[PDB]
Amino acid sequence: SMKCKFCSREAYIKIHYPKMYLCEEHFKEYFERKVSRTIERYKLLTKDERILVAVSGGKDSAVTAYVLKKLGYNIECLHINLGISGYSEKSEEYAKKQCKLIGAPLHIVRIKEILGYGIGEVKTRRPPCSYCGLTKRYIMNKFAYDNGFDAIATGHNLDDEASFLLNNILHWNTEYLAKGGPILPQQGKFIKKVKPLYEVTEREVVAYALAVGLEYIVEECPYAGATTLDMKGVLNELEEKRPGTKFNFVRGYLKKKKLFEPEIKEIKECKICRMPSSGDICAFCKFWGLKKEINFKVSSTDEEPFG
Ligand SMILES: [Zn+2]
Ligand SMILES: [Zn+2]
Repeated sequence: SMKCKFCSREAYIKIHYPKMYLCEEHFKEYFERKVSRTIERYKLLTKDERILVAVSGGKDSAVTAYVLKKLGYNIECLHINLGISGYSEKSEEYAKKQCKLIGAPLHIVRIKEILGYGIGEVKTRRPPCSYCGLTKRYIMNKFAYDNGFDAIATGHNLDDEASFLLNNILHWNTEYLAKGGPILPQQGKFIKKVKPLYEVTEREVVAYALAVGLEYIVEECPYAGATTLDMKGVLNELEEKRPGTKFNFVRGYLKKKKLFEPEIKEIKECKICRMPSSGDICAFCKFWGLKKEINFKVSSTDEEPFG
């Protein structure tokens, strides 16, 4: 109970699969090997690829960027500052401190600077979270496309997958349920999106961040009581009662995911930015009322202006 399975050092955490108590260093190894297997299993990345990590200042993206760097991947990071007064400044400061420790270049996009408004400052009854998700997802893909990155890696973990799944099944969001899993392959101007933490729990992510010295922000905004926090608690209660519930729900989902494909509405190029649009002008451009394209091509980072 008190000691590590592979050494005489004090146990740091208890790992359920396989059953084992691991010290700080054997946990780090376990974790990294788990991420490494997820990459190979779903053929997520190759070491020749230039990977962009979307870093929010939260633990999930911090850990994603940290483990990919440790594994030997070619990674660069992107932080999207949402311009939320009293939130966005510390979020950026957190993301900078993380990328300095990781030793990865950090690119910053300030929404307030390019668009004029922060998330929650736009005159709309539309909840800040919906248009924020739209904004982040667009900036991530366009920054990556504009700078010739081959793949985007996000920090979503098993708990995020299972919670997103439960919410969407409860609202029967079958379109969202067709576009799921650890990899959204590269299609047109959509850059390949990957989730290397897909098979690791939020608990394991928290323990990794603390053991390697990563400091992160819990809340990215003051606009997040949403369903996901309720779903995670639900799934945790079901997981402590029936161990293997979360894994099975996601494993089962990946096998049946096919059934939701006919629900997909059959994707042209935007007339403003030339990015994937369902209509004449894409949702991002239509929302922000843009008549001009945003060029995310960078010659260098702010912390390394001469490289
Ligand atoms: Zn040990
Ligand atoms: Zn557009």
